[PDB]
Amino acid sequence: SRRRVVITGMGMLSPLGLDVPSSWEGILAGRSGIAPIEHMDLSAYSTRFGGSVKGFNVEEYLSAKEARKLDLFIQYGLAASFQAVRDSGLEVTDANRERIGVSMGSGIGGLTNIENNCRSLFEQGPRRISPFFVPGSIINMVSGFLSIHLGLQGPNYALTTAQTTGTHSIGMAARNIAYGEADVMVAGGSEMAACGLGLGGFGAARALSTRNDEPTRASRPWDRDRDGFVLSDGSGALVLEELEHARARGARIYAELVGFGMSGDAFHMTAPPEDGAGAARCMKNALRDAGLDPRQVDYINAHGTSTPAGDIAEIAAVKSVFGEHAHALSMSSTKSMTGHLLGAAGAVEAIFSVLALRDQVAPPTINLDNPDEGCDLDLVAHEAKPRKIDVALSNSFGFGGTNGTLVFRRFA
Amino acid sequence: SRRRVVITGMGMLSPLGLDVPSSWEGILAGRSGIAPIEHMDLSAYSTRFGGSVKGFNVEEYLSAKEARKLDLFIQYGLAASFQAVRDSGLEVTDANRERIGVSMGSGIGGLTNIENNCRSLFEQGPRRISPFFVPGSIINMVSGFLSIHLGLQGPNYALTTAQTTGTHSIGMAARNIAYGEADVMVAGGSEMAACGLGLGGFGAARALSTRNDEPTRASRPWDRDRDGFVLSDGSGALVLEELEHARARGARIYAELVGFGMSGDAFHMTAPPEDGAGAARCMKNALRDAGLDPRQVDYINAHGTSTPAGDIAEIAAVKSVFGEHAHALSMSSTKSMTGHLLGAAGAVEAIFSVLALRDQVAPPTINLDNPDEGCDLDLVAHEAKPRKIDVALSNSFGFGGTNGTLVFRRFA
Ligand SMILES: CC(C)NC(=O)c1cc[nH]n1
Ligand SMILES: CC(C)NC(=O)c1cc[nH]n1
Repeated sequence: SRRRVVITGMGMLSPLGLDVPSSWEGILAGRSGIAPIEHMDLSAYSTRFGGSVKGFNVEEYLSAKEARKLDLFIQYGLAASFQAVRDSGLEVTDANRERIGVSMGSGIGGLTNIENNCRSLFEQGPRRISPFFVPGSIINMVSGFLSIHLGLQGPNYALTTAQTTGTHSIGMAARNIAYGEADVMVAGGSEMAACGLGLGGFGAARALSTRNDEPTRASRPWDRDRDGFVLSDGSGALVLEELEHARARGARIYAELVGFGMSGDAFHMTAPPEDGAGAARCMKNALRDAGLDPRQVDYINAHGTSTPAGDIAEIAAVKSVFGEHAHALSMSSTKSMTGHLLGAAGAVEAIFSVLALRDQVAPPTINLDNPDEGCDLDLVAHEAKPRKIDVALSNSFGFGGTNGTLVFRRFA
Repeated sequence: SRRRVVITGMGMLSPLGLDVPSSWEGILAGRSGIAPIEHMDLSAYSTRFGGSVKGFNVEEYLSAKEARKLDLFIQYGLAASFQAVRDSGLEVTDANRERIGVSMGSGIGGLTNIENNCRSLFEQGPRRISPFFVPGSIINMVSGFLSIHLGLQGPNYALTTAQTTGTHSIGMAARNIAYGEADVMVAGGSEMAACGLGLGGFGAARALSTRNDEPTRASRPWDRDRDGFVLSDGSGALVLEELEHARARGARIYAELVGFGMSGDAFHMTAPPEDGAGAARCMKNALRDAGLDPRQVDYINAHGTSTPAGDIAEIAAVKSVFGEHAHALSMSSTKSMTGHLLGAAGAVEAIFSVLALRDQVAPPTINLDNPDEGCDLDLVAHEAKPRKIDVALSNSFGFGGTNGTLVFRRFA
């Protein structure tokens, strides 16, 4: 019968920092992680900026020998997983290794590595493809490599649900524990899609902000002058743990994961319905799953991508789910500062949602200079807002019309 | 407690045929789907053959315009999904669409699309990349497009667990129904990695058979002369349905899904442990999940990839799990005929496992001319074997040491 699930460990790379604390200081201070991209020549691209992980040192985590075999998205996912597991204090043993699994996901996976090997194939021939091309590129190898390094023999898998990946990964890892398939899961996601194919592909769809002359002002969720999302890189990992297992070992508990919702829009490959009907169904699933009155919700970490259609669909969903209480809760998009980490978006934002509960503060939506038509909720414009937060909700929406909601609350 | 899950519809593209009954007919006749790959210059490649889908007409499923937007792996997934829903006779309504979801996965995803867009990018620059590049290439677009086409609003997600994807997708979909998160799921996997990157990538790891002179003899699981797996394309989809929901509408029930096991080897990125310790844990997990004794298992659809270490690990794992029953069960690799569909291997092999139950026949392991050291089990060499099958197992073991086992039982 269904067991309770708590957060005992968290880990992160983001455009704001190489761990959770540094990233969170940037969030509360309203700092942008967005800058012109330096790792490649983007002069032929319509977008030349994004949220890069600055100063990442893989040799804090892995031998340069192993690191060389792995796409940056895998390196990013391992760094976050390693932080989270260390932050948990949990020791892996023969007694518990079978009860500890991993679900670290990615939207796109090893596009950089696949691009570079594609260049080798075309310019030179097949004999120049890396022997590590497959194991070093495919999405399941964050889970695989983490399991190999730490000796985790529990459920081992990976989701790929586009910009929903991080939220789905965390939610389904909670269900693993809830239903007794595991007692501990490392769950979240990682993304590094800032290669020619990534920036070019989102560019070809005209989905990206082209504000190249003011990158820190580009991500402006619900602002009338928004012109698409800002592509960002990194990773979020959480240690999910059955409550009694956590209590037994005297774990520090950040918060409890009480609710998880999924829905499909069944609307469009890439566009949300204007009314946010699928997002509404998802949040209602998650709130019923948590046994909550919707009026208990204090803070929503929005998907808030800074696209015209996405941002307004989200307001519509929140107003429909929460009615008059829509005017009392605080909703913000930390994508205003981090940009959009795609498959890792739900993972870092799940961590921001927990830290909102720990510190009792709503992170700001920066750059919200002129809220758009109907964007008249508390969106925590410009500055972090100290306030009572017992229940925090984190929304993700993706291509395919795939929706995820996580519900966290304070644990005493 | 837990609801019961039955299979009411199945769909497939394989190297043996463009649907289930044509594929199954090839399986029971010991026909190979393996041949030199056409319309592709493989001169510089160490492997020149594989299992291609022959004569696929996407316009039986999609308009030419909608098909142009999607990678072959997505077209194949949609084909199997539409076949499976049609085969189930399910009628989607406003009263049930929120209870019907999709989990169709891929191991490798849109390599063919990535390859063709790399060609444009390198030669001409980013502005020649297709606008549909991203949504037409990401793994969750089979679930996405299927949900949009049929109006499915239930759980919408995609697994990517390398060669374990199909097994994990079906297993976790069965969980959704068992624990009341959905009443129906479409689950399975699709793959098309017979591009330069798939043949080249696997080729660079020397993981592939190079028997270019005799492509039909290349896949020879447990034969002393095997020299690696054969890369194959296609898809499997199953309609999973709660038992009472299936009985109420008078659905035709092929079989019951009674058990699902997961484990991680936590051993190596590409290599199984010699004793198959992880595959043994996963099979034990699956049997415990089913409430079944190892003695009650009659038929195993092996992973049986035709790799040196993989084949021998699976013999050890079966001997370990099944003790004095290990010789009484029949175990075959249908990969001897189909080759290895990677992420779709588990989907098509779940369907073959279900059909073994319907038809009371163990599919052959063809090319098993000289069993290797220790390969002394009933591996159904050369020809199909009619026999009593009440309980059938399907195993998948994948890169990162991720393992899946499905347990199916006759339903009467
Ligand atoms: C990512 C796209 C497909 N969807 C949204 O932005 C969205 C916002 C509210 N509901 N859905
Ligand atoms: C695909 C690799 C990682 N593993 C196997 O083939 C295998 C065989 C027995 N256990 N695992």
